[PDB]
Amino acid sequence: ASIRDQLHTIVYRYPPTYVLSSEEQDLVWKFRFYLSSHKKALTKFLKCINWKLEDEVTQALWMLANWAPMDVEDALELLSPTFTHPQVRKYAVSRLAQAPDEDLLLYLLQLVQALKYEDPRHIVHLHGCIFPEANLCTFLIQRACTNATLANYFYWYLSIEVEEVERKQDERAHDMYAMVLKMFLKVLENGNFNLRGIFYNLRKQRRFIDELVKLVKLVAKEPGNRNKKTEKFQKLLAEQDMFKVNFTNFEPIPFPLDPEIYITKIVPMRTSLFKSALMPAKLTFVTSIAHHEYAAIFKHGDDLRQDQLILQMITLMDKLLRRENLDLKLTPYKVLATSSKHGFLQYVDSCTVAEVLAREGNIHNFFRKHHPCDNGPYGISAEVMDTYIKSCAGYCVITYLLGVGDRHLDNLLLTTNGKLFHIDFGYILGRDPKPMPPPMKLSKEMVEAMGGISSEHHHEFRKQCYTAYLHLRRHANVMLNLFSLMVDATVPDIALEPDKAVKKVEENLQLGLTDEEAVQHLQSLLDVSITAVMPALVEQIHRFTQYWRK
Amino acid sequence: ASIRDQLHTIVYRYPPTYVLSSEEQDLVWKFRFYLSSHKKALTKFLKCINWKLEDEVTQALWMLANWAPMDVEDALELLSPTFTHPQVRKYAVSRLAQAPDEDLLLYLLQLVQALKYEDPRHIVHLHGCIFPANLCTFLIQRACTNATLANYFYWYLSIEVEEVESVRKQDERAHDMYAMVLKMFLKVLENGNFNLRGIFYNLRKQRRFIDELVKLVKLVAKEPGNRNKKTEKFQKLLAEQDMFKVNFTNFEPIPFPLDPEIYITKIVPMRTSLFKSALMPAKLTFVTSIAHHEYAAIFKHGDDLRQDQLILQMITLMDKLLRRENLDLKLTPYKVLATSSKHGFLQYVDSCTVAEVLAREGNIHNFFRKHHPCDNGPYGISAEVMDTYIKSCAGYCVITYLLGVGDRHLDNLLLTTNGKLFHIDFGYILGRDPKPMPPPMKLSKEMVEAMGGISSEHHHEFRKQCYTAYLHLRRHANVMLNLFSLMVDATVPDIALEPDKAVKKVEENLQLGLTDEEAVQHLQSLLDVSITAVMPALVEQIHRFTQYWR
Ligand SMILES: Oc1cccc(-c2nc(N3CCOCC3)c3oc4ncccc4c3n2)c1
Ligand SMILES: Oc1cccc(-c2nc(N3CCOCC3)c3oc4ncccc4c3n2)c1
Repeated sequence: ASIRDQLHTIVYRYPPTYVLSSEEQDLVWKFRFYLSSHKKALTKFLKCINWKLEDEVTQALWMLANWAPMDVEDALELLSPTFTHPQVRKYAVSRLAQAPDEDLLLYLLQLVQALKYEDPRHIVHLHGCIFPEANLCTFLIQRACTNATLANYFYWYLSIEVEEVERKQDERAHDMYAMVLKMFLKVLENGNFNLRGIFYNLRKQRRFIDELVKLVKLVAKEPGNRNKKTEKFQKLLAEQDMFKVNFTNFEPIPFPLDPEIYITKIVPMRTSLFKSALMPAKLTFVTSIAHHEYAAIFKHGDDLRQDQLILQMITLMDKLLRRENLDLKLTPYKVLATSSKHGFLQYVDSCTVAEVLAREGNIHNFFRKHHPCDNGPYGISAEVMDTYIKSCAGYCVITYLLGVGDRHLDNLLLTTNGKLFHIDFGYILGRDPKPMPPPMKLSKEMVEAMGGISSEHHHEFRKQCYTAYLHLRRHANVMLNLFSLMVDATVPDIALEPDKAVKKVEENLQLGLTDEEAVQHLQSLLDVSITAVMPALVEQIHRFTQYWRK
Repeated sequence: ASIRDQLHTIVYRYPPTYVLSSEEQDLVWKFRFYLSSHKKALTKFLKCINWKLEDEVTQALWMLANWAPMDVEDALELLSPTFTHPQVRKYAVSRLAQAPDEDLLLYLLQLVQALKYEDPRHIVHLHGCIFPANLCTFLIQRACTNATLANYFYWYLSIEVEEVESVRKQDERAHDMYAMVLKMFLKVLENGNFNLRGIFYNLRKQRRFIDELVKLVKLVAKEPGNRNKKTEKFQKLLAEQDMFKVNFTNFEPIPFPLDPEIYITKIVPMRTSLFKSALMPAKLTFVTSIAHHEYAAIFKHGDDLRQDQLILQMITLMDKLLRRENLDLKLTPYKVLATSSKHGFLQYVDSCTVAEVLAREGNIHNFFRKHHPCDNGPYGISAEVMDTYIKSCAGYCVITYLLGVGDRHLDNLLLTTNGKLFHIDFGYILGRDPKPMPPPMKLSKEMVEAMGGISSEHHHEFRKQCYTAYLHLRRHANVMLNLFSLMVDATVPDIALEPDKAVKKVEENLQLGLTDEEAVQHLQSLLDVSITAVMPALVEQIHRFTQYWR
């Protein structure tokens, strides 16, 4: 009662999923009802009661109903499969309903998956309701209709989900999605003006995509030099009237990738093509207002669902940091897959580090080209350097938590500002083609760019990682919930060892460690990675190795 | 404000010897007058005042007398030469007098050192008193009070009094002073009463015995052969009665110089071995006065152990602090004394040197296993032994590290059957090394393997232990620093090269600046490079990491 209070608070604050204390769940039970007061306790409380099969349920329902209001994130656990019960899911949905729309968007990528979880009966009921002779799905529709950008992402997520059938229960989940998608569209058609308007916009978007897909297929079909493929791409765009849509100009359409931006046309002349063998295209665009141009990318080869989830994760983590009042200048570009084997990727001006290095031997020469200050730490303006150290820190930390693999100098990008970002996300959760990842992913060039291990800045960088680590850990709970829901995603790296995937993210979190311990541990990974990269730190270890041999 | 004290709590509690305090002196001044919070505060207050005014001294003196009484260790700082004042030295001695003999003997090696610093006019005056200030009178008086103290005091003086006759400048001047002190002490004992005369007779015997022992060692070295033939000769000489002014096979009992508490009779000639080391020390057994419990010691003819005794004093003290703390690592801090230089004894703790252990069983585990086997125990080894070894290991790297002992190799570490490990033979201190190199931390692959590789409850446990050990020693810094200050003119070789740097060097290794969290991080880092360079697998892992990037 007196000191055990503290053991409760540590249990409520700390774990996202627990084996422990099933007898102590009964102990939570004893002090539960009285210490109903605070929300996170509620979710843990809901966990134990259900375990005892029958009368517990009725007693817990009242308990829940009276309980201090469950936070939005805790709700993400309830849509998840682990809780089956029908009423609790309703309450979890009530909780989402309380959340504003932006939160809804990120969560939404997860909630679409989250549909896979019951009840099938609900969907069939609604289907029969649209034509004759959970609460959640209906909720998603209603709110999906309420906001147009929201409607767009919803739609696209559904179309990818339905697209193909191939191992056994994937077919049944698919069948469920198709009906939900069809309902959604039918409600738009039955709709008051704004819905009808959003719908026509979706058909507009649909049409546009397929006509561009046909164009791309035609560009791929011709054998080619790299250059002739870009030229053919360019001429094809300019040939208005050999496609149902004419690409040099058409009706203002809201961009699928970024719905709040309308586009009229592409500019053929400006379109350039990317070096990677599966060849991504950059198209310049024209927008409804002040003829602003949008640059985006269209990739025809493979599945962006992975790339996009990882960006959702980054986007989320940046938002959390800034909410913790930390901004490391991460660049989380939007990514959408239209369908498997094609999507758009927001383009942000960048030079691939390898290209920076090819173009200029040193990274600093590069920055000094764009921003010079005479007293500035190195030829550069102080702010550019500072922002570069910051970007690195966030990115190593996230890469670490995400076990992003395959990183190399073509993968890291640099801007004139100094933000550093990562580009390609084929390898996730420790997957790597190479045999042994470094724990942390660092380039000799990047480290020399911080002024080396023996540098003032380099220290600031290290400092930043640690703190980023500590903060990200605090909001462990959201990320884990999202990943729990992303088990059946169809991201390849999740698909190989799905059950295990979430544990892998949590292992990077080292949530078991107290904070001093965590920092030390991360200190370790930096040390090894950095010694590995540096030519002199290795030479030194060698001389130390020598020592004992005589 | 209220913070005034907070800036002050940091000044009184944190630095052991500061150049730093400059302006601070005046603010301390304003506040000391109403409150003398602590014993520790007095050392701090004292630093600023004495030279500057003849009058200042009078105001400070009344402050000091009514001031809360200083802790003994802090007094050592006072005797250190910097404070010139006749009145403060008297104060320091008054504090020492209150301190119990055992603490007093521990420190004494330094006090013998302190004499040079205390003003000579006082010593000549005391001399005048006998044949035809306070500290010297105090050492002689207390020395007479306790026999062991007398014995240690005598030996320390003899070594310093015994001349090189290759004296330059003030060393020429100091010898006469030490010689005078010894002469005075010897005259007080002869003159003194029943008990003092008793001490004098015992010392006469100790002196007579050594010279006779030494004649024998010189005869043995002169004789030609490999180690075994020389040992055979040594054995014969002991047993030859009355070839010497003493009969080694039996004698009148003499208080052992290494432990005054136990007399010996006879050596046992056959029970004597010789060591692998360069100027092979004998071991002897002895008999002793009771139930013939043997004792053994070493006797080393080759070099001056003044330095070895200082290092062991350090370890003896540190162990004491930790046991005080209730952190007990199974440290072995064997008694050395020097004799008058180029002889000494060392207490013998029965141990096998690691190199020996590696040759006799394949590796350390095999060896503990042979002496202490428990099927269920960690490595089939009784739990206790592993634990004593983890701890012995931690205690030693940390202590070795603070003291910058160098030139460690397999001949240099040893084990016990209980598990403990220790070091030995420290010719190199404060980072003198024959090799151009660190490791910053001295570990052997063999020992890491002994802990069952990098991940083990045990290795991790070893690491855990080092940090706790590091923090406690950090806490008790002042005492160590004060003893080194007193050893500036020590005539210990490692100290000599730059006498001033020596105090700075331990202070620096000590790492006092950093917050504990940073101190632990700092220590963790050193262990990590030391361990990677010592494990072959770790180096391969780093190569894989360097190659990731190419
Ligand atoms: O195959 C893929 C999958 C995912 C991303 C890309 C991609 N994105 C890029 N972005 C450019 C800068 O703005 C943000 C996005 C990108 O820039 C490049 N520059 C050179 C080579 C390849 C790429 C490249 N590949 C390529
Ligand atoms: O040059 C020095 C200085 C100080 C100590 C030694 C030394 N001590 C030793 N002790 C034996 C075990 O109990 C503790 C004492 C010692 O044992 C050895 N066994 C083999 C070679 C050298 C030594 C060796 N050297 C050698």
